[PDB]
Amino acid sequence: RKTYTLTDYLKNTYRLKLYSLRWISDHEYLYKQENNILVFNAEYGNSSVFLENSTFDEFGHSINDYSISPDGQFILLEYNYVKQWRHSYTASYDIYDLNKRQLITEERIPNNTQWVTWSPVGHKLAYVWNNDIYVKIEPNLPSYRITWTGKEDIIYNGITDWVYEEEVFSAYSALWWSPNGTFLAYAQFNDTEVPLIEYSFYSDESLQYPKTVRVPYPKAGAVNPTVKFFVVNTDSLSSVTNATSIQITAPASMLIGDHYLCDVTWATQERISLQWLRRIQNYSVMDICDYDESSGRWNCLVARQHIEMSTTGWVGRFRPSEPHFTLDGNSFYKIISNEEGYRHICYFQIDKKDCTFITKGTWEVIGIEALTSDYLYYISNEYKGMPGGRNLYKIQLSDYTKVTCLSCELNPERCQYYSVSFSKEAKYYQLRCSGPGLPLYTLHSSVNDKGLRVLEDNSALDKMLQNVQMPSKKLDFIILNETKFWYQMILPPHFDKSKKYPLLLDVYAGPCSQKADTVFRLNWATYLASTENIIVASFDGRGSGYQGDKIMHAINRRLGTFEVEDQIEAARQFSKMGFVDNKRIAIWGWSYGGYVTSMVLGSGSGVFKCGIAVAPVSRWEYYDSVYTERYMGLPTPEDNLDHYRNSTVMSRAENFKQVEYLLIHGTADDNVHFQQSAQISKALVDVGVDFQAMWYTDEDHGIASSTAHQHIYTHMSHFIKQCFSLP
Amino acid sequence: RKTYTLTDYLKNTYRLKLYSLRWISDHEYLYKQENNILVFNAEYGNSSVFLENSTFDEFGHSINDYSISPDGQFILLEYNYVKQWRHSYTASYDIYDLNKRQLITEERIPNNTQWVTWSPVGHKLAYVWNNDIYVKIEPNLPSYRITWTGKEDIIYNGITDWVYEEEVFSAYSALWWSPNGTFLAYAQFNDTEVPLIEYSFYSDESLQYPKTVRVPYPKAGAVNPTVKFFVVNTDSLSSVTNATSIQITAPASMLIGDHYLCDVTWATQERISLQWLRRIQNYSVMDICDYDESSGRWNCLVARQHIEMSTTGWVGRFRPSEPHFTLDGNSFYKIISNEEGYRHICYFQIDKKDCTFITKGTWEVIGIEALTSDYLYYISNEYKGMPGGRNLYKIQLSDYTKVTCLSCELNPERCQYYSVSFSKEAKYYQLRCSGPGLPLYTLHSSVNDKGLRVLEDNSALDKMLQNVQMPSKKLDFIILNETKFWYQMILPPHFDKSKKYPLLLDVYAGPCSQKADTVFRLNWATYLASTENIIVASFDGRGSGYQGDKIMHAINRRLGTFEVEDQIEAARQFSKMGFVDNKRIAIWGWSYGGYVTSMVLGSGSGVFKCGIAVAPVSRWEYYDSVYTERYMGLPTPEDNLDHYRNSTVMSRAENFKQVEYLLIHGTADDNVHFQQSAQISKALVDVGVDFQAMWYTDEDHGIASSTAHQHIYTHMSHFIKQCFSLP
Ligand SMILES: *[C@@H]1O[C@H](CO)[C@@H](O[C@H]2O[C@H](CO)[C@@H](O)[C@H](O[C@H]3O[C@H](CO)[C@@H](O)[C@H](O[C@H]4O[C@H](CO)[C@@H](O)[C@H](O)[C@@H]4O)[C@@H]3O)[C@@H]2O)[C@H](O)[C@H]1NC(C)=O
Ligand SMILES: COc1cc2c3c(ccc2cc1C#N)O[C@H](c1cc(F)c(F)cc1F)[C@@H](N)C3
Ligand SMILES: COc1cc2c3c(ccc2cc1C#N)O[C@H](c1cc(F)c(F)cc1F)[C@@H](N)C3
Ligand SMILES: *[C@@H]1O[C@H](CO)[C@@H](O)[C@H](O)[C@H]1NC(C)=O
Ligand SMILES: *[C@@H]1O[C@H](CO)[C@@H](O)[C@H](O)[C@H]1NC(C)=O
Repeated sequence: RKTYTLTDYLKNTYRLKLYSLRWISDHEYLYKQENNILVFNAEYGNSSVFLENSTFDEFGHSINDYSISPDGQFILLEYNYVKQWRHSYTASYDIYDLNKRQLITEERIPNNTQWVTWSPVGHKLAYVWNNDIYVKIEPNLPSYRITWTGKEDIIYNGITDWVYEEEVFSAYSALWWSPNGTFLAYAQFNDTEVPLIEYSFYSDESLQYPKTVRVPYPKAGAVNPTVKFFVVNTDSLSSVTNATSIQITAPASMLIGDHYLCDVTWATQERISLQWLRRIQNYSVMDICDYDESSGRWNCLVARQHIEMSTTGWVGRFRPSEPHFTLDGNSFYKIISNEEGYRHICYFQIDKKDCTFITKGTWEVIGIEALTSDYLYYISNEYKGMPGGRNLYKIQLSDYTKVTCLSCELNPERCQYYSVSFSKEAKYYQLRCSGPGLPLYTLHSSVNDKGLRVLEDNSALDKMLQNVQMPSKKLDFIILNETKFWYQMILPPHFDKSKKYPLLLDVYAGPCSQKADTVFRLNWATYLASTENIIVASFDGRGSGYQGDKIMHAINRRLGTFEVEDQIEAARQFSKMGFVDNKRIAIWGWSYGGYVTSMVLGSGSGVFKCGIAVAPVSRWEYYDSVYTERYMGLPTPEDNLDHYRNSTVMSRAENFKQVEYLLIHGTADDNVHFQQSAQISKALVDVGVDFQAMWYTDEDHGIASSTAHQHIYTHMSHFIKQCFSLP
Repeated sequence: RKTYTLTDYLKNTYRLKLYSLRWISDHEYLYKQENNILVFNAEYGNSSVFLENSTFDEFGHSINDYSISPDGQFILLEYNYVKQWRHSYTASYDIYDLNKRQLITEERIPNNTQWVTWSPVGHKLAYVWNNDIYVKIEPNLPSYRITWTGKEDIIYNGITDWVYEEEVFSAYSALWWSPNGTFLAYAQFNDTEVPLIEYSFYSDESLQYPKTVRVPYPKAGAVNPTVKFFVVNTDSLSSVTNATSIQITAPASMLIGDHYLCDVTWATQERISLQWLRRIQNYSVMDICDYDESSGRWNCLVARQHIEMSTTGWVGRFRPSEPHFTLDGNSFYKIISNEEGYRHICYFQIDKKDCTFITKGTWEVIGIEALTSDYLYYISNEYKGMPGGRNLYKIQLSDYTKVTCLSCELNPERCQYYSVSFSKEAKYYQLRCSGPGLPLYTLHSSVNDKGLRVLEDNSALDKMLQNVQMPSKKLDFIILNETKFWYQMILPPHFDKSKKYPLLLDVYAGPCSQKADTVFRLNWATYLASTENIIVASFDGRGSGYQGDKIMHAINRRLGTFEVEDQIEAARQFSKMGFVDNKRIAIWGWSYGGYVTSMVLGSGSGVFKCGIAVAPVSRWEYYDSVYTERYMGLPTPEDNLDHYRNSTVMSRAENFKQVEYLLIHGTADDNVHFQQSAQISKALVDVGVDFQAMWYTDEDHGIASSTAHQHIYTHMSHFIKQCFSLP
C-alpha cells in the first residue's frame, strides 16, 4: 500500500464527497450534478429537469452563483465576483424569466452591487448599491431608492461595516424581509469617527508605486461605529415623493453608552424581535415590537421586553442566543444557560419574564433546528456523554419527559457528528454525518421519522482508502483539578506503543473552541502521521466550548493564562504516557492558536523544542474591539489594562533563547495586522535571539491562494522534519 | 591559538585608531586627545588648548558636534540631533562666545533646525528652518528672513529633497558663500507633482495604529523635481524691506527639457560657475557668471560656456567633475576623459575653450587636491600600473614633463593607499595611508616636502594582532579578451594550496565600483577566513571603475548584463585554481550587489550552491530616476523599455529552483523599498520555489542599529554554515 503524502493533500488526490441541496417547498429540493440543476421529489422520485448544463452556455461569462425567486418565475444570476473580506464581496447581476425563456434588459441591476435578495414569498427584490438600499417590486420596473445617506467608509445602509461582518452578523448583508415581504427591516452603521488601519498592497509587478489600504477598524479601547434601525413598508412606494423609514430606536438601558445591535428576528407579519448588547458585553436586552395599523409606527411594549445578563462572564457564546417563536408569535423557545452553567432550551412567553426550562442535564444544546405544533427539534452532544459529538433530538411539546434520539443509533460506530437540514415545513429532513466514518448523507420523513433512502455514502473514496496506509484516532479524556478534559490524537499506522514517536501539538484554544471531536478529516495532520510517523494531538482544556460555563468562563478577563498553562500541562501528560519522545515535542497554531503557540514557547516551560506561529495576535490592544473586549473588558486603568500588558508575547522575548521558533504572516492581513508579528520580530531582535520568519506578500489572514497554500505547508513541513531529525 | 571571531567583529574588539584633525589656519589645527580640544602648531609643537575636557558640564544637554568661527571668535553647538535620510538631520543650536566665555541668549537659532553654517570670513551665519533661509550678521542680534516660499515636502530653500540629497550633492546643504563672505547663493527645489512612496512605520509596542510614512520620490520615468538658483548679498540687508534674490537662470541648451544642477563653484569674489546637466545625462554645460556693480544682476557671458559631453556613455564618474580655479579667476583645472577614455587633468582658460591636457597615460587621476602659484597636487592610481592603489603627486605648472611622486616610496611595503588633507594655503598636509598594512598617519611640509613627525602608527593594535591567526590577502589579475581584470582574495591562516576550500563571493559590481584594492580591513570576511576557514573573494569586472571608459561604459544602457556575466566568469576561473571546492561556492551582497547576487542565482549556471541577497533592487522601474536613468536612459518604448523589462529578477524565478536563497529587507527602506523584495518573494511562490526570508522591522537600507547589525550577521553566518556544512 502507499502512504498519505504531502502531495495528496496539496493536489487534493482523495476528495471527500458531499450532498449540497436546496429545499424549495415542504415536498421538494434542488441539486446540480454534472452542472444540471435537477428538481428532486421527497416522497418518491417523480423528479424532473429544472435547468440545463447549457442554456446559459452562450452567456460569454462564468456564472458565479444562482438564485430562484420563491414563487418560481425568475432566476437571479451572479457573476463578476470580486472578493472583499471574509463574507463580503461585490458582483454583477442579471435576471432571467423562466416562463418566457428570456433575460431582462431594462432597469437591470447596476454593476458592483454589494448585495441582492428576494422576498420570501413572490418576487420583489432588495439590493444595495454604493451603500444605499433599492427595491424592485418587479424585475423590469425602475428601482425605488430608499436611502441617501450611504457613503463609502462612513455610512452603510443595509450592509455591515468591517467589524460587524466579522464578529456579529457573519454576513455582509444587513436587511430582513417580513414573512410575506410586506416590510423590509434594515441597519445603519456610522464609522465617521472610527480610525483607519493602513497598509501596503504591492500587486502585479507592473504596478510602480505601492498602494495603501485604509479600512475603518476600531481596535480595543478605540472609537467604535454606531448603529440605527428602521422598518419601511414596501407595499406602498411613491414614484413622486421619497421613502419614509420608521426608526425603532434602542432602549434606554443601551442608549446610555456604546452598545451593539446583535439580533433581528421576525415573529409574525407585524411583529419583530430585537436584541441589543452593551459594549461591556455582560448585559443584553431583547424587544418585541408590534405594528400599529393606526399610526403605522412601531410599539415595543416594555412588558414584553426581555433581559439577559451574565454574572460569570459574557452573554451568549459569541453573542446572545437566537429566539424561535411559535406560529402565533405569542411564545418562544431559545437557548439560555441554566443555573448550573449548562446551555438548555427555555420556553418564554411574549409577556412574562420567567422562562420555563424544557431540558435538563450535564450536556449542552448546540442548536434549535426546527419547530412544529407538537415537536421541537434540536441538536445536542448528549449521546454517551461526549461533548465532541452531535446528534438530533425531538421533544414532545405536550410532555417534556417524552424525548427522542433520531440519529444516535442509526449506525453509531460510523456516525457520531450530525447536522440536519429541513424541508420547508419539517415534513422532511436531510441528515449529514461528518464522522467518524466516511460522511453519510441520507433522507427522512418527519411523520414516520422513517428514512427513505441513502443520498451519498462516499464509496469511490472508500475504495481508494483500502489502498492507503492510514492514521487512527484515539479520542478520550483525562482528569485535572477534578475534571474531564477532552483530547484527540492522530496516530500513525501500525502504531506501536513500544516505540517513542515524536509529537506535534495542533492548538487553537480560543474561547469556546473544540479541537477534540468525532469528525473525519484528511488534513495536514494526516500526512504527518501517515508519512512522517508523527503523532498529531489537540486538547480542549479551560476556555473550551460545549461543556458548561464553569469550563467556558475560566479565562474571562484573563486571556493568555489558563488556556496556555493547560496546553502545557497536557503536553506533560502525553510525555508520561511513554509512547512519546519527551525530546521531540513541537507545537503549532494559526490566529488565536498562533498567539497561544507564541505564549507557550515564551513561557520558559522546558517542554517544547520547535514552535511555528501563523498570523498570530501578539498584543490584544492590536485586535479589534468587539472580539477583544467581550473576553477582556476595556484597556483602561479603571478596568483591565494591566492584564492587557502582562498578556503580551513581546514581554517574553528572552525565553525564546531556549527554543527554535518560526514566524509567518501575510503582508495584507486585514484581520490580524502584520503589525502584530512586526512587533514580535523586533523584540526578539532587540534582545538578540535567532529565529526564522517568512512574510507572504499580499495574502490575508487565510493565506489560502492556492500557491501560497502549497508554499507555507511545504515550508512548515521542512521545519518540522528538520527539528525532529526526519530524513 | 585563537582566531578572529564573529563576536570580535560584532562587539568591535580590535579597534583601529585614526588621527582626524581640522586645519584652522595655514599652520595650526585642532584635535581631541580624550574629551579635550588641543590646537597644534605645525612648524613645531605649540598646543594652545582651544577648549577643555570639562567647560561643558555646565551645559545640561547632551552635546554632539562643534563648529568654530573663521575669525576664531565663536563656536556653534549641536544637540537634539535627530536622524533623517543619509545626510539630512535636525538639531538645536546654542552659541558660546570664546573671548567672553558667555552664551548667546537673546535671539538664538530655533529647535528643529535643518542646516546651519558660518560664512568663510568672520562671524556671519546662515540657517534653514521649515524650509526657509535665515541670515544673522551678528550672533547676538535679530535674524534676517530671506525666503518665504518654503513648505514641508514641496518647497526646499537652501537644502535638498531626497533625490538631490542621495544622488547629486550627497548633502542636505544647498547654500554657497562667496569667498569673502559677501554674497550667498542657494538652490530652491520644487516637488509639487513628484509622486510619493508610502510605507509603514511601527514604532514602539505602545503605538496602537502604525504610521504611514510618505516621501516624495521619483522612480524611473516618473516626474522629477525641477530646480531654481539665486544669489543674494549679505552686507546690504534691510530690516524694513523684504530681502532681494537675483535669479540666475539655466542656459537654453538646458531649459528645453528636464535638467539638473550638478555643481556650484565660486572663482573670485564676484565670479561664480554653475554646472547644469540634462535629464538624459550624456551632456553637461558650465556657466561662468560675473557680477555688474551697476545693474546689481549677474551676467553669464557666453564666450565662457564650457560644454562637456559624452558618447561612449554618461558625463562624469557619477557627475560632472568639479573645477579648481586660478587665484585671479581667469583659468581653471578640471579632470576630463581623454580621446582614449582615460581621466586626466585639463587646463582651461575662461575665454578660449579648448582645454589642454596636463597629464596622460593608461591610468587615472582620482582627484585634484590643491593649487599653488607653483604646482598642482593630485591623487592617482598610476603607481605600478595598479588601480587598486592610490598615491599623491605634484606637477610643475612651468614644466609638465616634471612630476614628482610625494608618497610612492615613503614606505613602500605597508603603504600604497593614500589620501590627503592640506593646510589653508598648502604649507602643510597630513597623509593617510589606509592599507595594505596597518593604517599610518603623518605630517609633511610643502617647501621641503619634509617628513616632520608621525602622528599615529597604530602599534597598539599591532601588538594585539600578533596573538591571532589573521588571514592574508591577494590582489592580482586575470586576463579576459586581452584585458586585465583585478580580483582580491582573503585567505585563511596557514592556507594550504593543495586543499579544497569553500568560497563565498562578496559582490558589489555597480558602475564604477571598486572591490579589488590595497585597503586594510577588519570585517565579516576577516571572521569568515580566520575562524570558519572560507576563502572570501571579490572581483572588479566590466563596469567597475578607475580603469577608464572602455571598461566602465561597457554596461552603458545595459545593467544586469556583463557585470553579472563577469561575476559568474570570475567564480569559474577561481574554482579551476584547484584550492576551491566546486560544490561549496556562495555569493552575497547588499544594495547593488543584492541585485547582482539575485540575477546570478537566477541565471541557472549552477555554479553557485546558495546565496543571500540583502536589500536588493529587483526591478529598475522601482528605483529612483536620477541614478537609474544615468545608466539606463528611459523606460519608454522609444528608449529602453525593452531592457528595463528583460533585466528583472522576477522573470528568473523558475531557476531559483536550483538554489538555496535567503532574502532580507528592512521594512522602512527609504531608498530600495521593501517593495522590491516583496515582488521577488511573490514571484518565487508562484512558481513554487522554497526559500528563506527575513524582514527587519523599522530598519532602513543600512540595518545599522546596534542590535540588528548583530542579528543579520549572525543569521547570515548560520545560513552559510548550513550551506557549506560547517559547525
Ligand atoms: C513649484 O512648481 C509648481 C508647479 O509644478 C508651481 O505652481 C504653479 O503651477 C501650478 C500647477 O501645479 C499651477 O496651478 C499654478 O499656475 C497656474 O494656476 C492656474 C491653474 O490652476 C492658472 O489659472 C494660472 O493661470 C492664470 O494666471 C496666470 C497669471 O498668474 C496667467 O498666465 C494665465 O493666463 C491665467 O490667467 C496659472 O498658470 C502655479 O503657479 C509653484 O508655484 C512652484 N513654486 C515655486 C517655483 O516656488
Ligand atoms: C460572528 O460569530 C462568530 C465569530 C467567530 C470568530 C472566531 C471564531 C469563531 C467565531 C464563531 C462565531 C460564531 N458563531 O475567530 C475569529 C478570530 C479570532 C482571533 F483571535 C483571530 F486572531 C482571528 C480571528 F478571525 C474571530 N474574529 C471571529
Ligand atoms: C552623489 O554622489 C554619489 C552617489 C553614489 C551612489 C552609489 C554609489 C556611489 C556613489 C558615489 C557618489 C559619489 N561621488 O550607489 C548608491 C546606491 C546604488 C544602488 F544600486 C542602490 F540600490 C542603493 C544605493 F544607495 C546610490 N544611491 C548613490
Ligand atoms: C454619522 O456620524 C457622524 C459623526 O461624525 C455625523 O456627523 C453624521 O451626521 C452621522 N450621519 C448620519 C447619522 O446621518
Ligand atoms: C515679505 O513677504 C511676505 C510674503 O510674500 C509677506 O507676508 C510680508 O509682508 C513681507 N514681509 C514684510 C516685513 O513686509
